[PDB]
Amino acid sequence: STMEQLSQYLQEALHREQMLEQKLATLQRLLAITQEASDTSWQALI
Amino acid sequence: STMEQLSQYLQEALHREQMLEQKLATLQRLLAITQEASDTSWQALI
Amino acid sequence: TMAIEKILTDAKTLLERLREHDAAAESLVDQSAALHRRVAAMREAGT
Amino acid sequence: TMAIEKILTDAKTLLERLREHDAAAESLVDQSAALHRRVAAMREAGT
Repeated sequence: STMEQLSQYLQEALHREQMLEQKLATLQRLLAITQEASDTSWQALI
Repeated sequence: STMEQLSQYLQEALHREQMLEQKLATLQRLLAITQEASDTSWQALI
Repeated sequence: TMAIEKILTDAKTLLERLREHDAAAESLVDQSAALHRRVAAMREAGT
Repeated sequence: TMAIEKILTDAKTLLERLREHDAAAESLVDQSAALHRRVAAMREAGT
C-alpha cells in the first residue's frame, strides 16, 4: 500500500528531522561556551 | 485539491531542506577556518 | 478517518519545522562567524 | 502519470537527504567540540 508507505516515510522524516534539530541545539551550546571560553584569553591581550 | 497541495508542501520542503544544507555547508567551512586560525596562537603557547 | 488527514498534517508540520530549523541554522552561521572573528583577532593581537 | 509516483519519489528523496544531512550535522558537532577543546586548552595554557 502506497498510503501506508507514505505515512511511514513522513513519520520517519519527522523523526529524523527532530534528530537533526537536537544536533543543531547541541551545536548552538557548544559554540556559545567556546565563545565564552575565549573571553579570558582575549581580555589578556586587551 | 489535496494532491496538488501535497505536491507543493513536499516540493517546498525539499527546497527549504536544500537551504538548510547550504547553511550547514557554510558552518563546516567557517568552523574549519576558525580551527586553522587558532593554530598559530596555540603553537605560540607550545 | 481518511489517510491524508494525518499525512497532510504531517507534511505541513514537517515543512514548518524545517523552516524554523533553517532559521536556527542561520543563527548558527552568525554564531560561528562571530567566533571566527574573535579567534582571528586573538591571532592578529598576538602577531 | 498518476500523482503519487512523483510524491513518493519526493518523500523518499526528502527522507534520504535528511538522513545524510543529519549525519553532516553530527560531524559538525564533533568539529565544534574539537574547536572547543582547542580554545579551552589555549586558555588553560594562558593561566
